[PDB]
Amino acid sequence: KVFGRCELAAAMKRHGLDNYRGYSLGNWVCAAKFESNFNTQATNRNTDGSTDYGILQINSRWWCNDGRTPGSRNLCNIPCSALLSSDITASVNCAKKIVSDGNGMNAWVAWRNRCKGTDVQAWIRGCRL
Ligand SMILES: [Cl-]
Ligand SMILES: [Cl-]
Ligand SMILES: [Cl-]
Repeated sequence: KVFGRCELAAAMKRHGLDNYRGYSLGNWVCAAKFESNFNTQATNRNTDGSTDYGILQINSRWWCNDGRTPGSRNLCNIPCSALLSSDITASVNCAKKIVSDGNGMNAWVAWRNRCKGTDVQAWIRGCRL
C-alpha cells in the first residue's frame, strides 16, 4: 500500500507513534517519506546481506526474521514480511522498540541525514489529525 501523507500521519497517530519517546508525528512521517516513499511494500538489500522492510525500512540484522540474514536477531519477534502489510501495526510496534534502544531516531540513518533538525512539522501541515 502506498499511503498518502496525511493518511499515514493519521495511522501513525492511531497507533500511538505521535510524540513517542518525544518524537513528534512530523518526525515519523518524514522518516517514512525518505525510507520508503510511504510504500509499505518497500524492501532494500544491504551490503552486509541484511534487508530493510516496510514503511520505516526496519532491518533484519536486529529486528525481524527473514531466514536469510546469518547471525542476526529478531528482537521484535516477527517475520520481516509482517512489516510489508497494508496494516502498519507491526511496523509501528517494532519502531517503538527500535526508537527506545538508546539512540532515538538516529537508528534511521535517513532520519538523521534528511529529517533531523529540519521543519518536520511541514510533513503534517494541513492534515486533519
Ligand atoms: Cl511535527
Ligand atoms: Cl536469518
Ligand atoms: Cl541518508
